[PDB]
Amino acid sequence: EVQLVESGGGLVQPGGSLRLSCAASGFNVVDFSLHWVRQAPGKGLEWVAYISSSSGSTSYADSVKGRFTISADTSKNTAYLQMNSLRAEDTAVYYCARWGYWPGEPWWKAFDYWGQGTLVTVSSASTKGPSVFPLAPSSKSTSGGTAALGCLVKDYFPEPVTVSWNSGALTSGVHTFPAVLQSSGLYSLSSVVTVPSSSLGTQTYICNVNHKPSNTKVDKKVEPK
Amino acid sequence: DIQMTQSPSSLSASVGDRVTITCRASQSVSSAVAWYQQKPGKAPKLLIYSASSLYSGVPSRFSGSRSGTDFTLTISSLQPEDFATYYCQQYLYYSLVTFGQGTKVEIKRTVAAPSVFIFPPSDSQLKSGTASVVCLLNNFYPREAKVQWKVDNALQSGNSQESVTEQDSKDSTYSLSSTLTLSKADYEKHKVYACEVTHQGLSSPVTKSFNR
Amino acid sequence: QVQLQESGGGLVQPGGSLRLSCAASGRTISRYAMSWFRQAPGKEREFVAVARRSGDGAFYADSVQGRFTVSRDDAKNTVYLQMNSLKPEDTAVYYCAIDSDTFYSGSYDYWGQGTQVTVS
Amino acid sequence: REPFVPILKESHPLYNKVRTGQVPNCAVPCYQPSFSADERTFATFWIGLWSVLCFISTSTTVATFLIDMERFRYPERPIIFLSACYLCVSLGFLVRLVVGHASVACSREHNHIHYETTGPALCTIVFLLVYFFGMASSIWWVILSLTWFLAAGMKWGNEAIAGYAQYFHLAAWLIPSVKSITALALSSVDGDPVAGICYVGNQNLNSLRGFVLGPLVLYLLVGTLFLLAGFVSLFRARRQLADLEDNWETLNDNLKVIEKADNAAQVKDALTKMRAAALDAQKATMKDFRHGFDILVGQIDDALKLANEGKVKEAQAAAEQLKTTRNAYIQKYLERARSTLDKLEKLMIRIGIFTLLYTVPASIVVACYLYEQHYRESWEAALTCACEYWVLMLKYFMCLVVGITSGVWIWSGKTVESWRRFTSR
Repeated sequence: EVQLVESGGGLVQPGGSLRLSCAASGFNVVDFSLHWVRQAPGKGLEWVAYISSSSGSTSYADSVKGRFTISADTSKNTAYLQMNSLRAEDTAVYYCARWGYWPGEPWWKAFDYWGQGTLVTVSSASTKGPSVFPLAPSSKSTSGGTAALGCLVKDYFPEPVTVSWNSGALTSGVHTFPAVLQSSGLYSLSSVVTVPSSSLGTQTYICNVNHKPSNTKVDKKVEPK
Repeated sequence: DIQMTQSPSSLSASVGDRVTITCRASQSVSSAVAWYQQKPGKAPKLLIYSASSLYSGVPSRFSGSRSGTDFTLTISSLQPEDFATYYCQQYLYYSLVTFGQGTKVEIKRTVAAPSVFIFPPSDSQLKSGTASVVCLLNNFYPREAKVQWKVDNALQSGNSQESVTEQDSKDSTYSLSSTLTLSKADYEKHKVYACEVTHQGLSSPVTKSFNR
Repeated sequence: QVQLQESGGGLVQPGGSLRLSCAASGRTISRYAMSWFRQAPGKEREFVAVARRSGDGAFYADSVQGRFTVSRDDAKNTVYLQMNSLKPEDTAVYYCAIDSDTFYSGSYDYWGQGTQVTVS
Repeated sequence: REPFVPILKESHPLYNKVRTGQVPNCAVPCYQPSFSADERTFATFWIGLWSVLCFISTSTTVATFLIDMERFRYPERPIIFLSACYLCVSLGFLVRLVVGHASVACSREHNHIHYETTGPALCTIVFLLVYFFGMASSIWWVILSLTWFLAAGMKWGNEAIAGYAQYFHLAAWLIPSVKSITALALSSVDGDPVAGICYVGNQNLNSLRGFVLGPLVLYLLVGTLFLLAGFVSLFRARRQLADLEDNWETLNDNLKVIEKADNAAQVKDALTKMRAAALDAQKATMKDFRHGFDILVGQIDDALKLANEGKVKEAQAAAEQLKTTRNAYIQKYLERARSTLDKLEKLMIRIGIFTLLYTVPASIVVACYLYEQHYRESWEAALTCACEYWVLMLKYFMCLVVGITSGVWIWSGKTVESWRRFTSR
């Protein structure tokens, strides 16, 4: 089989520069062209650049002209994409793809053997820990049937944070939302469980947060008012 | 240069049904278009290449066809695996490859109305000078709901933020959450807060409210 | 600037059938979506069914799924609720209802004055 | 109803088991007096008028073939035999008009009509000619439609027409011979009023089904299927030639547009349409005539990247180089692609219109039979008390129409002058 791998992801300052390395294992790259395909988060795919080192035929999309450049030595069987001055849109996931020359069948096949790609972000604010706040139900917020009890985490960076509900003991309709880009360059996330009645079981529930870039472990306590 | 338009941009379909996703090229490409499946999280996969020919390995419920410049993938039987996103992608020269918008296929589910809970600002966010209210819409179908923030008919815009979860693993339903962020000073203005919600499974807007 | 009307009626029977209709008036439908509501004493305004516009599908509630079926005619702008297996717990006035927004937000305004379908 | 021969029983023959009119012997008189009667006074010359014409228009025509000694050949070969059949079909009615109705099918010795196979040969003559040649004519038509489909959809060539036709011409004769000899052994032959002929079906509807209702449906159906298959193949070929021509002209004209325009943008904007059209024409396509398309698209592949990389006249020269490869492959294959369809369209349309014209009379014949069986159903049991002349005279006429088409299909002054100079001596 043939296999691909991307490397070089992560976070940079705006106006930075970076190199992504696509390595192809199996097939050699004199006989097959490499392309780079970008997916911005929550969007469709879009096209960036290609190279095909049988002749050297590097093109670029219009958004990346004057900013992106490429190389592809076939002795190391790999390819290199250099980006400079990262506009904050260019935060995305990048993929490296394969395409065969004219004529014959391998041109008629489009991109088939995709690497899984890596994520880069135009990081602008320093990483820090979140603030945790309770969301207690009102005494008038359904005093009988269901009852909604939640925890709010706000102002944190970078992306991955985890919240555990009593360190694993609850699964009755636990909801945890996708984080959203706060307008001040940070992140904010919300989680809520829908614990039914019996005065919320009168158990002082704890939201345990974990954010390993800040290695914090707040175990906040929620209770109805 | 050329534009690729993909029309049935969100499809609700039951298990074992028949779905058709079309695609239209702006110019006249020849028989040179492909259909890709991307599942959320992973890299995409080839599914159909050269308009109608099948790639090796994929199951044979999928099919493709061309009528002039209008291309169409059809799945005759909706397998319970094939819930993902399908992208239409032409190719012509190497530097002209453009992709469609991508359509999402979804589980058909019987319509239920949201349950709406409004949570006030905390007793800690007031000390930090920024107070945020949230409104939680829970367990409904389909996605298309309209939240509305009225600080006594002060219909905000730009101070709200909203986020849905994905389709639920069990009974397959969504949960939206809207959020309003405010200063310490602008918080206690007016005295009544309410979020007013509508949805296609709601005869009347539901108002959930509390007084400051 | 619109008004929407329905048809049908009658004192039906335990287990009967009907083909309820709502014909548009003063306006076409093809940009909107149309939903068929109910009105039973005990818990009125309840949901039954919704049909979109583009052939992308149509949804129903839990208690009426399968036993009802919504069809749509954009040329005559009339929407037909096929009513099968009419169990007698369906004693309800029926409403035709319409969204003001094409983005399916459920912003419903106009009702008409009901089809009186009561099952004994 | 009393003038329908209630002749007294002579014990035998047939006076005990004919069952006509639900009685032992009340049957049919010689003319047809109860649906038109005196209108037969017209009809006595009506079928005469057409018949002589339906001799003359084909009488020369097969002789015209014997002038040429097979000039026109295999895709027009069954025209000759189909034309030949009507000569004898007309000749039977010529025998009728040289003898008369009152002696060839009227019973000489028992005053009703002729039934069964007669001992002294008289009725059997005209029956043999009309039935055998008739059915054989329709068989020659359906194998002509077979030839039409084999030349249109398969285009197998005249030698491949010849190899099958050497079997199929002697295969065609057998089926009418088979049905004729089974009719003759069954001896269901009988006269027909307002005709003078000797055909079948006047005795019973089941005989009519057994000879003429069934096969006339069958042969018509299996001719029409082949005809429509050939026509839809023709239209498919026509539309694919049209779009390949469209690809060629949008290739050539746009290449010329590239040749006389400038700047770095519209050159790529035109060359992409060039690549689109070249791919579309290569998909239709032979191996060198597809390999030329391959090396053409590869030449455009050489062209386009210099336009991407800011070279305009290098793209111009790259574009100019195409002409030779256009000429040496694409042009010389488009010529034969156009010429084959033009040679088909200019001639096989002129042959297939004979089929299109022929199909209508056969259908009107089987419709006339299907109404005459209902009419006989209406009248047969109708006796004692209680408590459409033009459809009759049309049927023998529209059987004879096709022969005079061979007097107009052979209309060509060149070969008529060839006949005159050949025969003058």
